[PDB]
Amino acid sequence: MNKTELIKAIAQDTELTQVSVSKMLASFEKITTETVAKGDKVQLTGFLNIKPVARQARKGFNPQTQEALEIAPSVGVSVKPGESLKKAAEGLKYEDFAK
Amino acid sequence: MNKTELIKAIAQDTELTQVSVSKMLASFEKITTETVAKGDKVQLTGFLNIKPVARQARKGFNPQTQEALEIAPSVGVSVKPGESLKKAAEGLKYEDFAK
Repeated sequence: MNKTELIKAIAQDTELTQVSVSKMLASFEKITTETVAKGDKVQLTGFLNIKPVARQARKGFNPQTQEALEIAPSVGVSVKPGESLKKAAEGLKYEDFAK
Repeated sequence: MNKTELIKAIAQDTELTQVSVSKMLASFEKITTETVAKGDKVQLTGFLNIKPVARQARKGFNPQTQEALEIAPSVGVSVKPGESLKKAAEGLKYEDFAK
């Protein structure tokens, strides 16, 4: 789902075994966190075009998810991949997608 | 930009030198293709949550309406990263998003 997914996956080529792969996971935490915080705006080999946002300290969810929402340390990230990924989604889970 | 970004940046810890990362680039082509195509629905260790949006629509009625009719190889990958990436976006994009 997460560590199983890409520590296994990418170890197939790079990350060959436990030591290389384990670096990779702890190294993508470092790939972005530098970017998102200051350098957020990015494109990553047709795999990750990062474009995030805040919305400051409004703090006041609603009248339901008790005094909350995710608003005081920014808001989230909005990202677009494609090209490679794009051609992929074409034909394999897709006939359930247009009907 | 694409190659220079990943190869150097992520090589700092994992991807030691050209051999290591270089596998990781040609392999990220092989990381998604499987998923995006059929398994598109996915989360990437709190980095990349994939979810496709198929949209071409065109079977092939005849050389007339425009060879098409109904549903086709359709897609552009839509992705939302997670609280870890935007946890970093609580700093500097956090700020000037404001206006």
